[PDB]
Amino acid sequence: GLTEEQRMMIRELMDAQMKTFDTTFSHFKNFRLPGVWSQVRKDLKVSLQLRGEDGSVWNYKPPIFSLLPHMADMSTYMFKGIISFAKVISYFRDLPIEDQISLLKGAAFELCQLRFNTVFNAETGTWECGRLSYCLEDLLEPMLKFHYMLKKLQLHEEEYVLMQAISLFSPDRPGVLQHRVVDQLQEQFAITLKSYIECNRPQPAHRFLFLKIMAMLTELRSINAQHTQRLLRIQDIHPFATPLMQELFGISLTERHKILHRLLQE
Ligand SMILES: Cc1nc2cc(-c3ccccc3)nn2c(-c2cc(F)c3c(c2C)CCCO3)c1[C@H](OC(C)(C)C)C(=O)O
Repeated sequence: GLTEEQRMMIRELMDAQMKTFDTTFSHFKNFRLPGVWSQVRKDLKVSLQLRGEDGSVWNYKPPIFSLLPHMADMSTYMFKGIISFAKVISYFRDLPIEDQISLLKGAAFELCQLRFNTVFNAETGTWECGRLSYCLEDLLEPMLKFHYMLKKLQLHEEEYVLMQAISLFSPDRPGVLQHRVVDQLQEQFAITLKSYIECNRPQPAHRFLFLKIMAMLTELRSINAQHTQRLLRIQDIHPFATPLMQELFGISLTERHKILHRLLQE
């Protein structure tokens, strides 16, 4: 029941996701591990499990700043995959390089959380990242509530990838010049998601699924703002961000974002 243009739009997004989402984290290598002012303290509860290909397990039970290098490496690895995702998309590729930088700076965290939700096991409170597992030791925390609520919707791969496109093509991110072009693209991804749900879901039980997804995207944008401000405060008193994170989080747009500009021309 989708139009031919809507099916091609989904095909292109699914192609891009398959090529750029390392779901088994088998290429996440050479990362740092935890070794063997007042607001930044409040700004900072999981165990890390590293399964060896031989059976052996290394587990890290936490006691603050000792997890930051590892998190910076995982985030940077995820952000590289999200930049590669946006590059594969023709609608993104045809935008001016400055608007490409602006959209990625605005959506990097949101797209990373959407991809992390696909590996989140809500029954065990664990993000299953291939041989790495981040297990909640223990709904009040907005980011946790978001992962539990999104997982509960039991979305298809197509719905997650349309959520990524809707979040990526946000016309109101700081620095966006082609507001009307990006707004038209976002509207067509949202209409495509709405049509996909009408055509593929048994009508009554999924009657408001599209609205629930759009509400989750609104909540995600709000959490993104809280995360960015928390990160800048931590970075200000204890530097940890990698050069790519510094560019994405704001720590002549092509001159200020040379790593991003290089990654986009590759
Ligand atoms: C609040 C917060 N506390 C902590 C704490 C530890 C941590 C990591 C290793 C050992 C001990 C503690 N990790 N960790 C993370 C964290 C970070 C990541 F990169 C990441 C993952 C998570 C859990 C899971 C998938 C792999 O990637 C977060 C936040 O994660 C969410 C937004 C909630 C997802 C965040 O992004 O700050």
